[PDB]
Amino acid sequence: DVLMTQTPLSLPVSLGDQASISCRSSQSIVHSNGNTYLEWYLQKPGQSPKLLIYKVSNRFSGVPDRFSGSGSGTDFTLKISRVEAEDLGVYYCFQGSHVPLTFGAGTKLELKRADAAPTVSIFPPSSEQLTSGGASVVCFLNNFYPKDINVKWKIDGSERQNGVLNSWTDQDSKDSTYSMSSTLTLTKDEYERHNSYTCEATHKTSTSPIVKSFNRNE
Amino acid sequence: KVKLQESGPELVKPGASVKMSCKASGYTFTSYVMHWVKQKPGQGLEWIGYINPYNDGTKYNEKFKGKATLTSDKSSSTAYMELSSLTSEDSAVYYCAPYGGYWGQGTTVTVSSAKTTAPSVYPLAPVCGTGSSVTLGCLVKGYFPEPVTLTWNSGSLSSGVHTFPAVLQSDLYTLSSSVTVTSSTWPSQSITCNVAHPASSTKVDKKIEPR
Ligand SMILES: CCCCC[C@H]1O[C@@H](O)C[C@@H]1n1cnc(C[C@H](NC(C)=O)C(=O)O)c1
Repeated sequence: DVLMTQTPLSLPVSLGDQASISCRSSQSIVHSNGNTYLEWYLQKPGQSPKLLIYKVSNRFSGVPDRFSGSGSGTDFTLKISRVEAEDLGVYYCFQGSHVPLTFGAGTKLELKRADAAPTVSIFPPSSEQLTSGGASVVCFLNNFYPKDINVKWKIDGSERQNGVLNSWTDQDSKDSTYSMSSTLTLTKDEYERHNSYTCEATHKTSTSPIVKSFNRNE
Repeated sequence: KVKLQESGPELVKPGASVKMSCKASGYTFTSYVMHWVKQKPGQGLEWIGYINPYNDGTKYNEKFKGKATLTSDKSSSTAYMELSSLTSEDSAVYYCAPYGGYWGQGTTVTVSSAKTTAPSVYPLAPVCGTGSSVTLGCLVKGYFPEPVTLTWNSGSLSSGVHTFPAVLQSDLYTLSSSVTVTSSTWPSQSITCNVAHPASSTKVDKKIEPR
């Protein structure tokens, strides 16, 4: 199995900059017939992949020439001379020379902007849900950059992961930041056997966790 | 032009089977094999294998032998793929493609045992206490199937909003939304959550009250 490793797995750029994506095959992808079936795809949310480059360096019909591909044998590279907005999305390299055919893991080309810490908000269970016997504690981590982040819950000091459901938004269309919601669901019974609920967020904009918290009986 | 028509979305039960179609037009069906690609939501791409319409020859990725079965019909220029013994692992979007330049629109397969269930909607007010900006939330829990459409004040208040992708709970979904406004605006004014679940023809409105 020819595995295709592409680097990086995430690539922040500013409109107008140059963009280079690497893809290396764990082995030669020269097909028995003499051709090298290395392709590059760009896929946008809710769409199917669109071919950009085939046979290493050939542009497909309708593809802008600021896209060029190169490399040989085991090392391949895709370059975007100057990034436009229609270029944002996930890129994939693919090899169709040896079965099973394989794709690279994908490289998301996103936008660069200034680092920004997350605005952390915590929400106790609503009276309604509590009347219904359930108890969800919500914690929003909004408007941060870059995208990597980690949330940690502590109930009466105890670290908790069982019952935590996370969701992440795509890069914002207006300010280029990322957000995240973390929700801890317990039963009302369980919820009432405890007092302090805490959500800590560690983000690269600080070595110190941003911690939000509340005491149930307040 | 080359066109690849794939069958509509499939909502099927675990353990059963499903067979999707890929109808080709615009070129000579037997002049190319027909590849199938699997993509699990928010993740990578996987080559399932291919069928050569001309001689019905096939080649499968060892990972999909027995799980997928590729067939083709020359009389109607239509290729088919059958997935047996479904599991939630088979939920994903399947594509067919004669070659790199032309892919079908894909067929979404959702493997689940759930029944249509309207969502529970709870308002999320801040903890009793103030700064100059307030963040309010709305949490929609345990609905099925997807999707639901959420708005704030019917769509008027659309700035400073973050609606997160839904995620599976049991075999039910759960999603949330947060909107941040200046405290000069809330609770002096009004702010209500509008959740519409087209599958159960329900549209709930829950407004955020101070605690
Ligand atoms: C999802 C689209 C994948 C397209 C894969 C084909 O495009 C090129 O990379 C070549 C690759 N391909 C791989 N096998 C084939 C068909 C095969 N041809 C060769 C030269 O092995 C045959 O005729 O059986 C085509």
